Amino acid sequence: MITVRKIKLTIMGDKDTRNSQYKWIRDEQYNQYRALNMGMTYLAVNDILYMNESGLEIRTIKDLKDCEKDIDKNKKEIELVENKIEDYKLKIVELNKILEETQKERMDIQKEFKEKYVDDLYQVLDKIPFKHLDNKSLVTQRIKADIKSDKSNGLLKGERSIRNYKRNFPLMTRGRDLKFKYDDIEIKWMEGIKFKVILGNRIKNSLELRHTLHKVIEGKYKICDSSLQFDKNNNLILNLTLDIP
Amino acid sequence: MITVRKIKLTIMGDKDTRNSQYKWIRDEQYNQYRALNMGMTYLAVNDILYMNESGLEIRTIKDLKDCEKDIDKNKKEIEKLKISLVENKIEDYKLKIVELNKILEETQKERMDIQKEFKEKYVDDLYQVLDKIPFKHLDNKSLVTQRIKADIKSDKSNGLLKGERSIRNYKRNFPLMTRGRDLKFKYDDNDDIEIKWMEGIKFKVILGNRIKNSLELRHTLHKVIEGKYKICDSSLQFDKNNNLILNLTLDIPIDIVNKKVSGRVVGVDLGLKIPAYCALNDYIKKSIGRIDDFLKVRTQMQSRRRRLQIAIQSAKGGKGRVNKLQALERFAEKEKNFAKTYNHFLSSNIVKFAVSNQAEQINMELLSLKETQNKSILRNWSYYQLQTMIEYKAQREGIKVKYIDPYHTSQTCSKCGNYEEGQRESQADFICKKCGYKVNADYNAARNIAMSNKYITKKEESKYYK
RNA sequence: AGGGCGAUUUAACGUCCUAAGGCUGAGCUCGGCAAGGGUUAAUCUCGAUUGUUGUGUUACGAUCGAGCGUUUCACGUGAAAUGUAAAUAAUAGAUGUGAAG
DNA sequence: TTCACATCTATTAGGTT
DNA sequence: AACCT
Repeated sequence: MITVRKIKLTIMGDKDTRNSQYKWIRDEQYNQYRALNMGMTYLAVNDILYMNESGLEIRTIKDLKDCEKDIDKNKKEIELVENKIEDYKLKIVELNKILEETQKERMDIQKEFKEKYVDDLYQVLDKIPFKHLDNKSLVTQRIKADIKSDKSNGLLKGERSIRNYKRNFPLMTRGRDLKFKYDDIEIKWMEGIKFKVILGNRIKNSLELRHTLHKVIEGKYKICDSSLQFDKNNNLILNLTLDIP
Repeated sequence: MITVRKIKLTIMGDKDTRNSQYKWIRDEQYNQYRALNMGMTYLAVNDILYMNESGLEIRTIKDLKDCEKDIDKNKKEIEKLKISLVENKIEDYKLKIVELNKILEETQKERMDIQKEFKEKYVDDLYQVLDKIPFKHLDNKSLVTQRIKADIKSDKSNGLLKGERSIRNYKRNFPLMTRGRDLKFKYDDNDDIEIKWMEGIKFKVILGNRIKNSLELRHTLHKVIEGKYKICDSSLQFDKNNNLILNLTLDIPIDIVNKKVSGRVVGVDLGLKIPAYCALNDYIKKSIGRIDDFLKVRTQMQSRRRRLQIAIQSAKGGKGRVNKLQALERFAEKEKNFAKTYNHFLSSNIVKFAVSNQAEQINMELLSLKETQNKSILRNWSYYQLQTMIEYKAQREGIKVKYIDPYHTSQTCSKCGNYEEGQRESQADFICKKCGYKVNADYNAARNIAMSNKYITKKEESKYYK
């Protein structure tokens, strides 16, 4: 079973280098937040436009049902007369044209869905000023998996609203992006960044942390996708997720 | 102004007529449950799309204009003329416009007019779109759409877009809603109170069996019948015991006049022997609480709560959902209502004391601090509830509420004002080291709080703060 | 010992039902089964004048008396109201912390 | 994974066929 | 009792 281990990290270098690294990380997390919002909104529009109804189609189907019930009750009550005959002829031709309008509007909705699907939803080439390339790949995998579960929990029928995404969301990182080794233990990462684990003693914890890091540096266990985030105190918490098969 | 009165109700008809009306009520709650969520989804998607669509392009235009002005001003500074910082800002603004130009190119592709198609097809006709769920009474759409339209605007004003807070996720417990002029009160032959409610069966008001002890409800219902007390939008909700309760909401016009002495104020404190003692400012006092009731009922309440906690944790699952949910809901309601009742008791006594001797203003020790929660009997209490009720009943009678800092309140004389350590040498009495003043500790604290005039509003604006 | 039930919320009193701090159903999954009594009352003793439903049903009280215990005011005494006591703004979400597999 | 409490916002429809 | 706003 997969598990999560919470670690506190620090980065070394010149003070200006530290400022640049932290500004870069903050801006990248801001970009990831924006990307999640974009993707979720577009895919939600995609799923609304196809399965659910539309505005005027209901406004017309209600009139169709009204005319159908009117004709039914008139037929029931009927069993001088030319007025009623002309009345239900008018009603039946109105029903025919109403059916035509409903069919054409449904065709409009369906063709709009077909046209939008590949033009603006097959892959989102809409650009957020990402400072890395792979972060788009992680974003799409995260939205697509979320809506599948959320919709199956009743999001389509109206039992739960769409999942908003907040700033405090951790900065997603690929498993291969970060590498760790001892020189204390340093966290080699992309963009030429080598974090350093505090490993310092703590009253509640940070004693088994040494044991688990020594276990994982041995190569016994593989690293899965992890997350990186700030805290109420700036500490660059690494929400490392270690998985055991 | 507005106020709410709770009433229990019953249906008129045979044994089987109750089943139909109960099913009607349950289904009309379920439909509203679905409609609120759908409306929230649609409006959230629309308003995200607006800023995520062309609004991005106009934002980029504004950004580019401001940046070009910035480098233009930077160029002007360079001319006037250090030069190093100038070139630095230049390269910065350069890369800025660069990426910005990529953004502008990607936002000008014009592949679809998504905003307009969505705005016309769904959001401008959300009323009719909601009809996909079979509202048995079709007029409730207006209530749902009004509530949703107001709620999204308020939530957006709170900071929804920036990513601070999530989207609302209404739960199945949401009560049914009724219109204002949809409830008509009319006397019955048996002198009951009958309410006519559309699409089904009317409602009788259970109003006691003996009229000795329920004269207050009768007066309010009468004032409603003659229309003195305007009726506003109400709600219907079932208790855990399937008793229909109608949150009758009244908009009472407040026009009573109570003359008040100019400048006379009161003060409150939370001692270890009085739950809330108080006094005046300008030989007047009124103890409110009693230890021998509060500390003896809450003790057994929490004790039996912990007993059932031990029982459920000891049992393998506690027989699961049935017993778990029963115990959880029972204790939750019991403790929350007990706290609500006691907060009513304290606040009502305070305001009644204030109004009896024609007070004009109220001061009391600021709540919610790290202090004033300790050194008090109400060690774990819903302080915000009392905070709300005191302002409510004060404004209902034209009284203002202000808060003051709690520093040096326990160990400062209220006659001379000297500050020394140990001046409260006796727990049950106070003796001044300078003027020889002999008054009780609670009265000295109340006088101290009444005298003070250093009103504070936020936690950070305190003499001591961490 | 817990819970209904006494116009709603608390605590005590009054009366009923239980291991519903259970059992039984259908296709790993989802549901059903409890509660004043009967004309002297369902929350002080008794007195007078009065009723209402008609029977084990959605259709048991009013008014004067006393005694009995409460609260408040002046100098333990006297006055008022009380009828178990104290209350009667209530929903909905968001954000923050705890407990239990 | 799934339940509780404390602080803090805004609300409670009108007119017309 | 519904629609529109």
